[PDB]
Amino acid sequence: NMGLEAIIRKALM
Amino acid sequence: HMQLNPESADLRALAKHLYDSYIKSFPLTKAKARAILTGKTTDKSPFVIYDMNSLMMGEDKIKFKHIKEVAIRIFQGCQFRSVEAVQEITEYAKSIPGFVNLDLNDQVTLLKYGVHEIIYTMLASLMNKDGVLISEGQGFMTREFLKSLRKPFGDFMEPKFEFAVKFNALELDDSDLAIFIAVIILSGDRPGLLNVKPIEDIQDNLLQALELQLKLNHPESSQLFAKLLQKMTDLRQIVTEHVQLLQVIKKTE
Ligand SMILES: *c1cc(F)c(C(=O)NCc2ccccc2OC)cc1C(=O)Nc1ccc(C2COC2)cc1F
Repeated sequence: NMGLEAIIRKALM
Repeated sequence: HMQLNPESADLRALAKHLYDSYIKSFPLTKAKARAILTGKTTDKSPFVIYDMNSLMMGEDKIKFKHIKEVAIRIFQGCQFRSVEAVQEITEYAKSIPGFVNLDLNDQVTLLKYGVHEIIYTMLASLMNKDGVLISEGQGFMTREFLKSLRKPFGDFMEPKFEFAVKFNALELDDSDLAIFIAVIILSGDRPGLLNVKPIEDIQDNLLQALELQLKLNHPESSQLFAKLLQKMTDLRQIVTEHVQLLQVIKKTE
C-alpha cells in the first residue's frame, strides 16, 4: 500500500 | 440511428490510440494468449505444471524473470509479476489522453485503487477453465494444482478463475479491453481524490468510446456495454476480498 504507492510514483516519473 | 460523423471518427481514433498503447505496454495480448491456450500458435508450447513433480521440473524448465516451501515460492513469483504489472499499467495510464495533465496525487490515487481491478481483468486473458499462462506464456499452471496449495494459498487465485470463466464468455478482444481498462483507471469515485470533475470528463469520453467499440465489434450482444459496467462493479468486490487475503498473508507468512 505504501509499497504500491512507491512503485506507482517511481513508474510515473 | 448511428452515423459515421466527425464525433464517431474521433471516438474510433481514441479507441485506436488506446489499442496501440495497450499493445506497446502489455507484451502478451489476449490474441497471443488465446492462440497459445488453443494450440493455434507456432510459438513455443508452454510447459504444464499440474502436480508437485511437474512444478519441481518446471522451476528448472521454465525461465522466470525473478531469481523455502512450494506455496511460498509460488506466491513470491506471483508478487514479482504483480510489481511488473503495476509498471505496465502505469505506462498504459500515461498514454490515456488527459491522464498525465491531472494532479500527480490524483494520478497516484487512480492507479493505487485501480491496478488490482486491471490485474484481474488482464489475468482473465491468460486463463481458461484448466489454468493460467505464467512466465509470459512459457508455462501453464492448472487451476486445481493452485487449489491444492495449503491454506491460505489454495484459495488465493480461485475467485480470479471464477471471475475469468464468466468474463471470458463475453468474448472481448484487445480493442475492447484497451478501452475497458482505461474506463476503470479514470474512476472519479476513488477515495481521497482532489479534483473529481476532470476525471469524470475524461471517463465520459472513454465511456462513449467503449459503447461505440462494443456496438461495432459485437453485433449479437446489444447490451454488452451494460454487461461490462456490471463487471466493473463486480471487480470492486473481488478486489475488496483480495486485499483481505493479502493482509492475512503479509501478517502470517
Ligand atoms: C500475486 C501475488 C500477490 F501478492 C499480488 C498482490 O496483489 N500483491 C500486493 C502488492 C504489494 C506490493 C506492491 C504491489 C502489489 O500488488 C500489485 C498479486 C499477484 C498477481 O495477481 N500476480 C500477477 C500474475 C500475473 C499477471 C498477469 C499480467 O497481466 C495478468 C498479473 C499479476 F499481477
